[PDB]
Amino acid sequence: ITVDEKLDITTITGVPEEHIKTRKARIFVPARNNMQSGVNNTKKWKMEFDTRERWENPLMGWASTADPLSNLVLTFSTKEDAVAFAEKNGWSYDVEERKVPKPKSKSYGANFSWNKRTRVSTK
Amino acid sequence: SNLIEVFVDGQSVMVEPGTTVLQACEKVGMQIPRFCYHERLSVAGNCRMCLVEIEKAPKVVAACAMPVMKGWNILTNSEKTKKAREGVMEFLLANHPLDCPICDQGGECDLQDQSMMFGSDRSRFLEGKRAVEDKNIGPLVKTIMTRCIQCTRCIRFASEIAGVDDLGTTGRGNDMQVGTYIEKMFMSELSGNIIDICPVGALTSKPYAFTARPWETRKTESIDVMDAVGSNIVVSTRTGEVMRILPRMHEDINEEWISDKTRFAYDGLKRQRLTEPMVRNEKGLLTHTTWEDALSRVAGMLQSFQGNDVAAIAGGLVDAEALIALKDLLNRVDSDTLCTEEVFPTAGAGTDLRSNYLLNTTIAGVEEADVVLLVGTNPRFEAPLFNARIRKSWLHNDLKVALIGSPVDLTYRYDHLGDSPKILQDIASGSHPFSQVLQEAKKPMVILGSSALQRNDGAAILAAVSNIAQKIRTSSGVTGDWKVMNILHRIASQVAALDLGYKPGVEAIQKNPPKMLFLLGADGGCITRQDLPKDCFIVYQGHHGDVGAPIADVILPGAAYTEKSATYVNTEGRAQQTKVAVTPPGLAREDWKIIRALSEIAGMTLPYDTLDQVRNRLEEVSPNLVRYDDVEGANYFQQASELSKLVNQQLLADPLVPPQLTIKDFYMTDSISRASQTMAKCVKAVTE
Amino acid sequence: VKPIFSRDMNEAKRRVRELYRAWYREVPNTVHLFQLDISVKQGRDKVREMFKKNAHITDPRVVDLLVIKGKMELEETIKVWKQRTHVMRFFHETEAPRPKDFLSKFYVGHD
Amino acid sequence: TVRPRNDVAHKQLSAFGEYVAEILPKYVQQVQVSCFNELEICIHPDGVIPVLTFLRDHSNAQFKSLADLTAVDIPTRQNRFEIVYNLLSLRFNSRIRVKTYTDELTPIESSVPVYKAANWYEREIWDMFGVFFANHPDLRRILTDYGFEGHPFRKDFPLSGYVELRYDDEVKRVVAEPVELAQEFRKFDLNSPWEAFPAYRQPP
Amino acid sequence: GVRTSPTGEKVTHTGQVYDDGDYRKVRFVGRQKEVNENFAIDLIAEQPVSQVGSRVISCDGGGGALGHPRVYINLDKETKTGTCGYCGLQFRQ
Amino acid sequence: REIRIHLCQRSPGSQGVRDFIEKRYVELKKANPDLPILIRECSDVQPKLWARYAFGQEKNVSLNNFSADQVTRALENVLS
Ligand code: SF4
Ligand code: SF4
Ligand code: FES
Ligand SMILES: [Zn+2]
Repeated sequence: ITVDEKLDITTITGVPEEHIKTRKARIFVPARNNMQSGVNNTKKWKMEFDTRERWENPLMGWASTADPLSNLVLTFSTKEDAVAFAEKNGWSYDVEERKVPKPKSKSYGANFSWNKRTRVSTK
Repeated sequence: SNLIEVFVDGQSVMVEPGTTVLQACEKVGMQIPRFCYHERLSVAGNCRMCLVEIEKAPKVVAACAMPVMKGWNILTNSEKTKKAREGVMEFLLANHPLDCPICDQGGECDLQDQSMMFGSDRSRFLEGKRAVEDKNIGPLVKTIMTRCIQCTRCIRFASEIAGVDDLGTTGRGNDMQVGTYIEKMFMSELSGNIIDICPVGALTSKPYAFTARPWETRKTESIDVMDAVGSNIVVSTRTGEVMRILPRMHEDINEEWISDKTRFAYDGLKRQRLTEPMVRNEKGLLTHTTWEDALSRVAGMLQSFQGNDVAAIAGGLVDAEALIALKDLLNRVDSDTLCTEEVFPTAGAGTDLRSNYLLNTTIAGVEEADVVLLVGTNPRFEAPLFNARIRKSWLHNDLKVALIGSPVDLTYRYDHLGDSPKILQDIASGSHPFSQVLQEAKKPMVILGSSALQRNDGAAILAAVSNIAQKIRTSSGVTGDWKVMNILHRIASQVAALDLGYKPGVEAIQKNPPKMLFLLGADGGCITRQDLPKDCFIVYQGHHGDVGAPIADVILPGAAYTEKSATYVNTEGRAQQTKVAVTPPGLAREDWKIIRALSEIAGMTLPYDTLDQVRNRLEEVSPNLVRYDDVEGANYFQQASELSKLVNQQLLADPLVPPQLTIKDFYMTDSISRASQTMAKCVKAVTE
Repeated sequence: VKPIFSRDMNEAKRRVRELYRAWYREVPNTVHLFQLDISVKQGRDKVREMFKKNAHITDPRVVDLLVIKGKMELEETIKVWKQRTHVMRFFHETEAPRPKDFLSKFYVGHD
Repeated sequence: TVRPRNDVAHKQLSAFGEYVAEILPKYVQQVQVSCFNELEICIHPDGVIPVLTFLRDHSNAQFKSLADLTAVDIPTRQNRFEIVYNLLSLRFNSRIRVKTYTDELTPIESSVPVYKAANWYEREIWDMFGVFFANHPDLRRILTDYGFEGHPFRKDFPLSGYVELRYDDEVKRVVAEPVELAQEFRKFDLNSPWEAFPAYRQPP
Repeated sequence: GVRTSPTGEKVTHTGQVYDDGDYRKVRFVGRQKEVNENFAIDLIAEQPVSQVGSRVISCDGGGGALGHPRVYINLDKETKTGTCGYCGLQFRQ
Repeated sequence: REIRIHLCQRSPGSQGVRDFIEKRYVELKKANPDLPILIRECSDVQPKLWARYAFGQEKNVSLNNFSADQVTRALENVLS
């Protein structure tokens, strides 16, 4: 009883001060490190916001920042869910496509070739 | 239709015949611990860590070696597979020094992450530990061979992809040293990738050395400038300072490697850069002034002069947001006469049509080529990533490559067809050493370098490529969707300027001298005191000012590639968006904000409020630079070839020789890497 | 079948009218009983600037949630809890903001 | 073997995974989870009061006591909040979890008539998360300031806050609020490569 | 140990002379600058180079008492004495 | 001063636009040698003949689902 179903776009009610409209979100899956050859940081979406101004503090030596919303990393299972959450918050998003590793047929038999020039020299 | 059904822990998976055990496990989501195997490199069963037991077999086989046949139940979490991984890990760390505090690699280390998860908690080890004498390989790569696990991955890297052949195994048993026997100073292209190839802390960056640990620095994705290919590399920042730049895996940008000149030269942006706006004082020397006062002195001349007597010469480290703003400040306020620093032909519809401006064939499309007929250019000096792609296309598949126009050192074979512009004219007709191979080919491609194009014979080299490409592809060569002619621009901004609507070359400034020139990031020798025959009033706007900065009246500081967040065009024709990693030093501002504030100080104000407003205006001028990381091929190549052939020009007598034709030549170039502590140390040791 | 919070579409606007009616009568109570601070006229202008930000009415759920939130942040001063002029001061007076301009923000230091 | 823990009462406790499920409403049960002698039941938001009247004074399951009323905030799902009612039996000596799901802004049926302790934890969820509860008497801010914006826990906004810095400036009595500058939190990018655990990885 | 600046304030372990135009010098007006008398750079060269009979020697501070991970150093090179990553101690032969 | 035209890889709005790009554009370079006419577009978007005026002005004309004869007539009027 009493449903009152209304279809409309999501809006921010519990929102902070004027900083959401200026800052742009970059919902992109984190790339694997150059040295570490393991895929575990990948296959999970991360919504990291663009970094603002940073300067060395006159108090000591640390680099203090005025920008509050900067040091947060969110997790998402689907690309459609991350895009819907960004619209729900209010901030404009620039989504990047996931770069999947291409399947390359790396066979051991190619190392000892006769006709082909793909023969491995000195082991 | 060439598919085999096999079981990983009892779960069904369909695989192509010829694929390895590890390749089949990647399909379901499993990842077997590895040390030798790499996605780009070849296969070797050296370490024997990727052991995985398949049922009904007495011996455990490696994931590297075995190709998957019909009917295998690969057990990853059996009693023997766990004991195999725990066993070998104890052998790997028995003769490996306790160096984790003094090691340059921290959390990124492959031995650390794997030994904690797969290896045993405690070691049986009591006495032993071998010690290896370290060999000084180069000033760019620090080498401590004590920590090396003799995995044989760098040796394969230098032999198969880099093509230098210096590293090799010497000795037997424990006494085996990886490296060059003759103590030769190893310096070549792609040498800044061998630090990332090595899984352990044996090979590390000497300019970086010790600054931050992998977990401490926050990673940020950006497209690398000052390179033709435009490789993607995640720049790491440790509290408002760029510490290390490491490449990320990408299909379009060659491979999972960055250029040697791009990766090692991280300190170049931090050593010398303009911090405060400097205006020319009454005495003579440039002095630091307020931002409101320095802009007012620049706006006083800019608003006063009108017509064809105002022209901007920009090229080098220029962005797409800078290109859209400078064109809106020049063409709207006065008459448009904006020029590019890099010389490019525009006589026979050069700027018009996207097929003539940029390379038609994709950067990844070099692998699917029958024969590469390259023009007079050095691939080793200009774009090391593209030279690696051409070598990988030569190693994996049989494709005869020909490079005509001054012989130079290359990783591939040879097959040079002389060293003359007349030989290129003979190649268009029925040639004897060439043409016959070009006629009988599946998909031939001709790559014309910008190194020879920026000379006296600009139109002559362009007509030979259009006449040669038009007679080959349209007649019998191309059978469907295939590219014939390619142009790889040396400068980073040259590919972006031609697409936007800038006049290429310094000929526009040479024909009509301007009164006041606002040269945005002037690096090349185009504008000088002898070149301009009037009162200077030159405005220099760009990060790292060493050349061009002394010959300026009002210099405004700008942000570098790591500073400003704007799009950049690739050689293939792809717009890659760069993100801001660190704040600009001093009172320096962004490229899009610098031109908008100049218009606001003057009478005529440009329609721009934010970065989104500048992106919308850039989308209206060119739709190709609107979509990020999406490249589209240009149509009508035969129409462009007919328009270019109408112009008549005589061929030059001098051979098509590249300006950079040495191993030491590609160290200090394009002024951005010239003011560096790392690059100058490398260049001095290259000759000595 | 679906939750409606408090009201459906039209009645939610009348709850805002009910909220504005109650909060307009409470500004003399936040001066005489609480503290003078600024002014009675400026206190009523402080109400208008708060509701001008909420011009984006699109859902009955969003409006009603703001009403319930409004029946706590403005109900705090009716049954007087510990604020003592330091708290319950919505208008920024201590800090001076930079105006939105291409010439003003670039001269000072922004983005 | 020394070092791991042994379980034997798992099968005896798994009977409730059938018992409450055999009542069989689409209104209540949905999904039942049981691991390391603890039960997790996730229940549709429309029924919470009729669910908690059950397991209370029932002859087979006599809990009577509510210890925890924790809430899980997770941005991955369309239903953002996973409110967990943790119950404890003193007669049978067993613990059960009554999980629920609520999206961005939807009221759940609050357990004020069922439990007299719930109201204090119900105010805590409305503060930290912003999840409004229907049929609740006197919903007030406890942990937050009397002039606080947003909801303190929500993963949308930073750890440092927005009105963090408070000066005793030029004004004699008024303590400043809207200044947003603070010392930088070193967010360490620590996340180990290679998956350490089998029987957890899912195919795409 | 370290050379004194023309301005006044003493240099630390690294070459840290404050600029003449820099305002961050008021801190040391009135109250003294804390600079260590013993400099570590000069103390490395002060310690004598020890002789080794065998090919490979293991470095230690003083067992488990003094903090040092056991690192084995190769002594095949004649020129430039081999040193561990932790101490400034050098070894010959 | 320079004229710009947008062309798509798709079928609608590019059936007549590519016909003007192959038959008319080759003659357009010969007809107008001094005035630069650059039409560099390949991305999937609605076609528009946005051409800039002599000084401080830009006018955009719609070219979506336009005839091949109509496209040549509109380009001639914009050039004058
Ligand atoms: S390579 Fe890894 S395990 Fe070896 S010392 Fe370095 S950090 Fe430690
Ligand atoms: S130096 Fe590194 S990459 Fe080369 S063999 Fe040793 S461990 Fe492998
Ligand atoms: S990783 Fe397969 S044998 Fe070393
Ligand atoms: Zn030591």
